[PDB]
Amino acid sequence: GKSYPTVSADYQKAVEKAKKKLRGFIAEKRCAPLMLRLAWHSAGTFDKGTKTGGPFGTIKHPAELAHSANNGLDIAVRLLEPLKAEFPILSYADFYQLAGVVAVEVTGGPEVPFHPGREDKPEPPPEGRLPDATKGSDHLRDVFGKAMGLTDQDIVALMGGHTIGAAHKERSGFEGPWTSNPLIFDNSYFTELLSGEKEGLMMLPSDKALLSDPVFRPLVDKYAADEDAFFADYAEAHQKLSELGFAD
Ligand code: HEM
Ligand SMILES: [K+]
Repeated sequence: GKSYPTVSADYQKAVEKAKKKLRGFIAEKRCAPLMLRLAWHSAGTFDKGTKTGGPFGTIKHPAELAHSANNGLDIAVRLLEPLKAEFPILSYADFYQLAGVVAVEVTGGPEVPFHPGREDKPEPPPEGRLPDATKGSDHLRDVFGKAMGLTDQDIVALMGGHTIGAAHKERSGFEGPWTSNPLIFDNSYFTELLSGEKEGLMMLPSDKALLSDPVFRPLVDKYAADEDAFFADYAEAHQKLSELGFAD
């Protein structure tokens, strides 16, 4: 039930020009994974029952960057600040979600539809809504389902975002990439999850919880066998995530 707001022609022109500048900047800086993490941690605080949190620009606030789950995302905010200043008409909320969409595209992933119009909100949500990497399937459903309002399919598809990037012992404490090509958006996260622990690669307990759940596991198997189906479900889930609490 989405009803996207009207924005001026000047706003739309800035969206299009920022999208191109973000492509070049994110590719040059090699920061696609960090920008995807920034957009996801912006959006993933949404609570459907209270309509609080969500992708409304609050992740730039020092109070929210200080949340433990956001360790290292101040690097991403600082990286984007000069470019954001070239587009004063855009909300921070739209700019960070656009950066996440671009991060997926420039690494070869699907083209996630983007609609402008998010307004920046004044207060960050309370800490503690983002998922815990040491927990399992029940926790995943509490966070993605009971709070955000996403489906079990969305959970598995979105966790394929770990197909790009790595953990860092100085940030979360976990260390290493999920896949052998961590700047290439493909279905290798599911390939590695199924194949078992390879040396040099890393999987979180929350990743491994997908394998034993009766709903998540068929989805893992489908995405490992069919990258096209992963790309379709990923783009659907990323769009929903980026629009939580927005336009209904
Ligand atoms: C659902 C449970 C999830 C958990 C428990 C989780 C946890 C983590 C952790 C612990 C890290 C390592 C941070 C660090 O040490 O640098 C990380 C990185 C990352 N996460 Fe997730 N995450 C989840 C879902 C997602 C989703 C839904 C997305 C996006 C669609 C995502 C995108 C990323 C990316 C791209 C990185 C790599 C960042 C980099 O390379 O600097 N994650 N995640
Ligand atoms: K990959």
